Amino acid sequence: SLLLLKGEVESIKKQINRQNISISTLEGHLSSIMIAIPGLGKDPNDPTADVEINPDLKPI
Amino acid sequence: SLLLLKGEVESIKKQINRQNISISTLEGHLSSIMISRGQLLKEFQLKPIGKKMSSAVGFVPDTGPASRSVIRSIIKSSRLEEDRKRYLMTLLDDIKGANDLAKFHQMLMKIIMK
Amino acid sequence: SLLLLKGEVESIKKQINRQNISISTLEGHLSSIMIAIPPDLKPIIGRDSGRALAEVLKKP
Amino acid sequence: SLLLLKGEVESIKKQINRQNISISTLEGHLSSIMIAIPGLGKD
Amino acid sequence: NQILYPEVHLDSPIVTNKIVAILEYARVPHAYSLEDPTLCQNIKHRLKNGFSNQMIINNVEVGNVIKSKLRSYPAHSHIPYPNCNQDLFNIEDKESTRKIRELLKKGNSLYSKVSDKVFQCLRDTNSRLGLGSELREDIKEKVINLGVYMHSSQWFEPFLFWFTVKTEMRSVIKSQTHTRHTPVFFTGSSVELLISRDLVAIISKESQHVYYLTFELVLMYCDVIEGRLMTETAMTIDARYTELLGRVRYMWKLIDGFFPALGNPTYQIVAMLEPLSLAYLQLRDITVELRGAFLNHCFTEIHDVLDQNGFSDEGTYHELIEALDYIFITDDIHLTGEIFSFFRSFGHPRLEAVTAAENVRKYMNQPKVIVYETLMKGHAIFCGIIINGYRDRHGGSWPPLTLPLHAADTIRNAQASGDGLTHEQCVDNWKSFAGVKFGCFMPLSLDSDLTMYLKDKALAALQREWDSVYPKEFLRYDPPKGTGSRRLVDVFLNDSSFDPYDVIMYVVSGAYLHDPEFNLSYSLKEKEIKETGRLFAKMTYKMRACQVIAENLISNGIGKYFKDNGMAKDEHDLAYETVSAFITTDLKKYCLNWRYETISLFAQRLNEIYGLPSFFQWLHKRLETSVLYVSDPHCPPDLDAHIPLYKVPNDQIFIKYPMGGIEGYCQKLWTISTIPYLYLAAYESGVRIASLVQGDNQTIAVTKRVPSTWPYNLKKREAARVTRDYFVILRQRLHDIGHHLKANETIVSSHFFVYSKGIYYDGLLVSQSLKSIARCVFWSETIVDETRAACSNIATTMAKSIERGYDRYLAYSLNVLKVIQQILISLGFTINSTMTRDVVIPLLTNNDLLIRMALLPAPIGGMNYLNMSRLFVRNIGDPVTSSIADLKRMILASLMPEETLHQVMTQQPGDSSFLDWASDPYSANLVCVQSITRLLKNITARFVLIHSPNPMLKGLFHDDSKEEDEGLAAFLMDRHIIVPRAAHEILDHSVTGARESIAGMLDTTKGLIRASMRKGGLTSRVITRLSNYDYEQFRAGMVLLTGRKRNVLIDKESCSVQLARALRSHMWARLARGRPIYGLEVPDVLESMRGHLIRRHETCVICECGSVNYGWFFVPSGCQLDDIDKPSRSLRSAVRIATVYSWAYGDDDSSWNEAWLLARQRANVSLEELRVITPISQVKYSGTSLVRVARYTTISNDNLSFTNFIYQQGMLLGLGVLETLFRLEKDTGSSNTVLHLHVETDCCVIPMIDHPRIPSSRKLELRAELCTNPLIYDNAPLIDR
Ligand SMILES: Cn1nc(C(F)(F)F)cc1C(=O)Nc1ccc(S(=O)(=O)N2CCCC[C@H]2CCN2CCOCC2)cc1
Repeated sequence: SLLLLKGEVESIKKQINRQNISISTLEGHLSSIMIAIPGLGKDPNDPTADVEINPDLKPI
Repeated sequence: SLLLLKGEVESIKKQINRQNISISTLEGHLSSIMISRGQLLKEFQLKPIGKKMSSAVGFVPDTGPASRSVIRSIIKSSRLEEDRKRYLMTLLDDIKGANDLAKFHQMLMKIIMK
Repeated sequence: SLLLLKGEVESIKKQINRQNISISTLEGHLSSIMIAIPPDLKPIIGRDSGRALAEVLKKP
Repeated sequence: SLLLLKGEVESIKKQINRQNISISTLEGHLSSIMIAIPGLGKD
Repeated sequence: NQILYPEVHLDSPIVTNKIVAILEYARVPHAYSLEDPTLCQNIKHRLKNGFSNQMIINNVEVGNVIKSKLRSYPAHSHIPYPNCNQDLFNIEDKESTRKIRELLKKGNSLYSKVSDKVFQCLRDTNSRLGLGSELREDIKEKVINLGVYMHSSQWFEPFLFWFTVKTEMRSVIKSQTHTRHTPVFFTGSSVELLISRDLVAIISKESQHVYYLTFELVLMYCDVIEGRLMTETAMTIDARYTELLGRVRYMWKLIDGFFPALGNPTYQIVAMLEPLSLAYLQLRDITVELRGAFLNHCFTEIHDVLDQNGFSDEGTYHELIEALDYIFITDDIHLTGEIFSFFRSFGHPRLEAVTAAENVRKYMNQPKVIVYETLMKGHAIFCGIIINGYRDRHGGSWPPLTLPLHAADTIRNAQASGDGLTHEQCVDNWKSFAGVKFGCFMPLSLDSDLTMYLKDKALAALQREWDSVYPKEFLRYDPPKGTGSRRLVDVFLNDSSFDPYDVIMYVVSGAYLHDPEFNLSYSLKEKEIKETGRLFAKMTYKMRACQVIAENLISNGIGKYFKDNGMAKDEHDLAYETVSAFITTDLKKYCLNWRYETISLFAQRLNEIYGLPSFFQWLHKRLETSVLYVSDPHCPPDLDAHIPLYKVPNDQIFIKYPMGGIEGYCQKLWTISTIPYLYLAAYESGVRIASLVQGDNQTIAVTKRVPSTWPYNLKKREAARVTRDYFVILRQRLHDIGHHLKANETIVSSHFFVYSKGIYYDGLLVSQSLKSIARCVFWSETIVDETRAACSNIATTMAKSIERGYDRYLAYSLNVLKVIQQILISLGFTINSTMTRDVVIPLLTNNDLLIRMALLPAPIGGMNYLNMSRLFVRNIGDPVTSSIADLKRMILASLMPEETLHQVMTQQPGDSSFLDWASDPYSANLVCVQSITRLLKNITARFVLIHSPNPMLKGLFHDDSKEEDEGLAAFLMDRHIIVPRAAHEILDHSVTGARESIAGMLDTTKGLIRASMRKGGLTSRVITRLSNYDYEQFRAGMVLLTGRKRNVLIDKESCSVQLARALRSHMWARLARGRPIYGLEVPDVLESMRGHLIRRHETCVICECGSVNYGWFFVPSGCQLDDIDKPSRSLRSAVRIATVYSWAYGDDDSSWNEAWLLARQRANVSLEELRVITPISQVKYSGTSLVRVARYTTISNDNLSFTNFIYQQGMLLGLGVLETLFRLEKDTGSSNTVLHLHVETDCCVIPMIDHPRIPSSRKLELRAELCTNPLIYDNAPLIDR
């Protein structure tokens, strides 16, 4: 009877892997909303400036 | 075997604890950003097109002066015989009702198609 | 050694209980911002903090 | 004593399933959202 | 004054406030009423304090003269500008227009002396091509009596009146620039006229009506009446437009009858002329449910315009509808688009700034609601297009991007396996694109190009001196002085330290949001029919530079991915078949509907691709914190003191806090953002979409697959049904992002759409043939009145009229008549003070000299810029050979004497160097045949580009550049065999050609010429040379047509090619010194070809004579013509220099040494790499009227003995012959037609030299060092082949 718990523990792991993808979906929605609308960052530095910078620019 | 099961449960507890920090960070962001039939939009919807109203998708005779002029232009620009066109203009002068104008428009379309 | 897991499972239960409070707060915020559409019940948000909501919504 | 712990583990499985549904309905309200734009800039 | 002249044509808007300001400083009563009374209040406040200057004086005296004349007429009333058009479109006075009447009577006499010989020349040309029995009887009487038909029009006397008034006003302005005497009224039989520098007063003696006009109104009236005269003459004389004439004249009455009563709203009805015609075209649709879709909206708009103006009767509306039904209903498809030519025939409305300010303010201050899912689906399709483009140009590999954790398995496996994405996969998995982040894979190459800055655009003033544009006379206070510069190139070329990356860091660093001197202003457009008026914007230097840099970065990069799925031209010409319908709409107010939230995600993706932080969000963030205003000199703000822009009200001319876009300025970004929503509506409707933008119109082609066994009407109705379903889905999706598609304005059709060359109607072209005829106007838009440029403009407009379906012979006759009249106006009716009697009196007394100057072709020293071979084909090869052939055709038909041919061959040679020969290889070294404006622009542009301290022009321009160009030209051309064309190509692809291209893209206009004249860039010798250039070229023509030298070797009935060789040898004898000239001469098209029309049992006479070299054309019987059927640039330049040098001057080790030395200045390559990389040694009839026959004909060339130029121009001439044969026929009737076009080139042969290994006599100096500037030099060219 105690060896039957291994199927239940693996079923917990599938629920957690379903959970964090749904949280990652909520992260994708909150990232898209907060950057397309100005002023919602509450000063983390500007998210539109979160690009990488090497287009052969380097003036500074 | 049960000791091997214990280590997997320990790995679940770390992953659950990592998720609750992640939800707490999104709880801080979503509370500041976002803030129940309280209010309504004051006609910011697009007006849906009906079968009665004319649009780019098709011409339906309605209302007053413009529709009669458009129907008469359809009679003038058609390839029908001139006596038949004059008789249709006489019937159009006879027709007064809006549903009668729609029926005349459908009948005129059937004549032009054939 | 197998009976030492009693405090570990109870430690998991406090984490899910902490998660359930954070979900209930998130459900409280999204239920507050819903408006009716002339009963679709869709949420609406603004630029600074609901600045266009005085201009767009009907005066009650 | 180990059989008593199996009832608590199944209580965890039901509790995770309840949080996954409430997260799923949280995503549904957030995905159907609308943006209101003001007429004028403030300054 | 000096070299500069007052403008000839209208190029500015019409403002009410200018007229009001002139009449208030003149103290004359008037009937104008302003919507904003601020200007009159400012005038009254200035006059109360006793303010005066030199401009207020000399209008007080003019007003006193007007009042003293108006004492004589007691019952006088002033008529405003829109109400007087019917009075001023029909105005005549015999005594005021005596001189121009005598000049045009003399021109009629000169044309009547040679009209019959012109007809005989055209008749012989027609009879040579095989149409000797197809010439109509009316053509002879219309060619001979052309001037009688021109003088019989109703617009002739108004044309004389307005030409006289315009010429005297330009003379007064040119004289007063030098400076005086008081103006005096001149009394005629019907009118009394005063002409001043700024005001023209006309008093009608009978009606006692008084008209006050400015200079711009006189220019507009002259342009309108001259255009009406030309197009009425063209419609009266050509038979094809005769019934069209019977409609257009009626329109010219009807709208004029609306002008005394309606006034300025009448132009709104004129603004309905472009919709209504298309609406009447929609009455010929095969889908009978779509017949009155647009006509209902047009009639509702016309009823609303009549209702708001107080003319609300049923009878007036009904009579207007009957009149429009008479004007627009016709049976010919090809004449439906001719009303398009008559849009500008009624003038232009008067404008105010406050109305356009309200029109902008209504749309730029509107709240919107946007749903999130539609925006995210469009973003997903946008990302899918970028991914598919990068896979297409990098061999199926995905761009560098990181998908989020919540991405679907399909997108993850597509990234892992390098597989593409369809639109369905992007729409169904849009949440997988929510948190993506691109990498940097697009370079920023801004040092390689200079073309973006040298385009001339005006700059706004600084913010702190924003009142500097308004004069002191119209303000209640004293405005601050303006210290900023006014032009883009003036700031750019004087910039001692310029770096494009610093211009990028102006936005990236965020200093653009906080700089104090940023400003933006609006200005009214010049010539439009919209009563409110349209605006164009000007801003300061740095933000404009950032805007052009951003547009070029979008253009050269990501925009090429989106150009592939769409089509730039002609919609790619639109079992199962594909059936399509079309949706056309206008995009006038779509820029005002754009917001930050809609464009933000696309701008973030472009920021991640281009690696620029917060770059593409610049427009909305700058405009939401800045105050806009409309700037006109006569429309002042209602301010009693100077205040900054953040304190003005949100009223009058100001727009305080806009949220929206400017017209232009983000055009490619908005297009690339637009296409995903079209694809989303396509996926939701299940159709295929092609898109095309043209002018202000958007055209969407909806395509569906259909069974091929179905009848045509069922296929077309199914296409219309899925098209209207797509329209409903697209309207809902565009309202989801807030753009208001406006179904009332949109045309949905199954046959036609509007593009650049006309209207496409199911494979047919409906063109505006009479639009270019209205531009056949005396003089051209040049700073100096030049006769040769005017004659070239006349020839160009007549040729463009021929390409759209007008008759060739009548256009040639109109060209001859207009050249004769232009020469007589240039000699006798001009403001040029350099016209002395020594050339005026010998030309005006000698009639035959003027006729021979008008008929002689321009490549051989005459004034006729229209060749006869140009009447049939676009491309004539050798202008000299064609001119000699044309002259021999004139001698054969007794139009010109034989001795003139001798006078061509014994002509005095000009003085030009090897560089001038290499720049113009087909020139015959004539005397004073250049243009004043082109030479002045070249000298001014060269002076400024030498004296520019800009670091990008580091070493291209220097004082010894011209000596280097002359040395290179003498190295290329001074050989034992002279090849001008190869030297032209090598000089064009070299550093000299790059310098000439850079000087050519710099448009100086009038302002840079005035700046260089004040700074001393132009010396006095150049000014005195170019001020007398027209006089000297008239003297050169007079000397050419007088000299008595004759040679017995010259003879008619000889080859035109050999005569061209003799002329080129004689006129270039100083530089050539008897050495041969090779590669310039080709056979003439009309000389070498003879045509014949053959039935079934008829035999060809030319084939019986023994000629077997011909092309064969076939036209079947019973076809309805009207009805529907059923590396770097510098590396490429270096390779071009190497291959032209090796092909022309031989292939040897010394030849490749010289080729490598020439090509090393463009790219850093070795001799071996250059030797490896260089190579070693269905006619296009669309877009013209030629299509109308060419869809049925069949062309075979089996009997053509194969030289290539003859092979294409023969097929083009055959299509022209078949077009001319079936011009006035609805149907090819009952018999097949065979056209034989025989080529006779037993003459016209040249001794071929092939590659005779031509060596170099001179020494190649090159330069002491190579210019390593990235504009012209490629340091790392790599290898591609
Ligand atoms: C969101 N959406 N949906 C649709 C559709 F209905 F088609 F589906 C269309 C759009 C949309 O906004 N289109 C759009 C795209 C671009 C521009 S534009 O303003 O830059 N440009 C084109 C139109 C006319 C003005 C012209 C400026 C040209 N200047 C500069 C060059 O010299 C001459 C003047 C305006 C509108």
